[PDB]
Amino acid sequence: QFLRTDDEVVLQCSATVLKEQLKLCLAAEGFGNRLCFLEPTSNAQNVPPDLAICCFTLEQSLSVRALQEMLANGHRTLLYGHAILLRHAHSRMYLSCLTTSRKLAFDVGLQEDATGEACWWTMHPASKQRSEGEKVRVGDDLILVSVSSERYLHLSTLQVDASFMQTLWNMNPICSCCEEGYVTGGHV
Amino acid sequence: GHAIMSFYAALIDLLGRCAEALRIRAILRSLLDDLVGIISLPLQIFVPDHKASMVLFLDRVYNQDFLLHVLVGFLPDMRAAASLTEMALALNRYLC
Amino acid sequence: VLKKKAILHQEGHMDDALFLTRCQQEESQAARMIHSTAGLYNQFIKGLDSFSGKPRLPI
Amino acid sequence: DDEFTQDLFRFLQLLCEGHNNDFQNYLRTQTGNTTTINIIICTVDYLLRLQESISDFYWYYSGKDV
Repeated sequence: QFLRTDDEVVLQCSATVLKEQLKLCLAAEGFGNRLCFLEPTSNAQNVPPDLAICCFTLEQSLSVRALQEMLANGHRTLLYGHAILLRHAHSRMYLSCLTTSRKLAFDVGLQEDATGEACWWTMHPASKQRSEGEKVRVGDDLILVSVSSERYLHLSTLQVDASFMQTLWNMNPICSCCEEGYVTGGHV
Repeated sequence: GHAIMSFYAALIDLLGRCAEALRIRAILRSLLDDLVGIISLPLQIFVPDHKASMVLFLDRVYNQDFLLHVLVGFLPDMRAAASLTEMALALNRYLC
Repeated sequence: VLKKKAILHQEGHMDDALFLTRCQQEESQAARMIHSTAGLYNQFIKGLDSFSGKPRLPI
Repeated sequence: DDEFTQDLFRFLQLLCEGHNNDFQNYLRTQTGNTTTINIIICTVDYLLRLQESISDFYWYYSGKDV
């Protein structure tokens, strides 16, 4: 049920492309292009997902002003309204709000360093039933806001970018704290 | 009519009055991104306020060669001769 | 606006849950009463229309 | 201005003092009413937002020492 620090997850999101329906996942390639690109996975039985780059690890999670101290300097469950440090499964660049554009709001992409605001992302649930400081749960919808640009992570129509507009983002688990030994899927 | 431009002026002025809080400056640089508004408002010589907002914004939110590029207050200096008038009042607003 | 329109669909995101709440006795009586009431007066009106153009009815 | 929250939860405590099981259970649901409302889950919600405020207020002083 509960998402945690070092719980690998993909950032999937809904998109009714072609008169519904195209579920699709955020997935920066890492080494070669810092910019993220959307990775549709609805096909399942058809074309297989490029899930290997889809993944992200939650290396840290903090209160929004808990953030605002270490920057001026335990697998804890994610709480709603905490800022969280996303991190790529492959290149292991942390995800961030890149200071670039493609036509106001910034492009999203990986960054080499955990440092510097943009890498952090506050979690704002869309549902009112959830509340700030509640434990985040599997497959729950939630907005992701950049701490730096103060822009929502967004499904621009299609490519991801930070934007003033919001978009829902499923935190679908890939894995939790898998036992030592014992093969799991997604391993090379 | 020009009141929409007075709204954009009021807006860029209100954002011209905003400067932890270092990031918000990036939030405002995100909207210089100005520059052309001072030139278009000088070419439209109404005038004093719209540009005054752009200039207050350019001062607060924002290198000497770039300052050389912003030369145009000479236009307003030509406007000073126009007193010999509503446009005269404008020049005053420019001296500030 | 506030018209969050509903339609049937194959999926549906998690906050879709609809916890139930009982109507008051008086109120549901009132409502069913609205059904009977509209359902009598409307046909009363349609019956009034029949002779409005025809010089020569639930009552 | 906390004095009112003081009066109010002193209120809700004083409703339950003397170990009144029937009234505590009444708070939990009040069965006779058309709308059940759980005062306890509300109160815990308040205690929750209140720690949240307390914790943030700690991060206001966590660096400041004095």
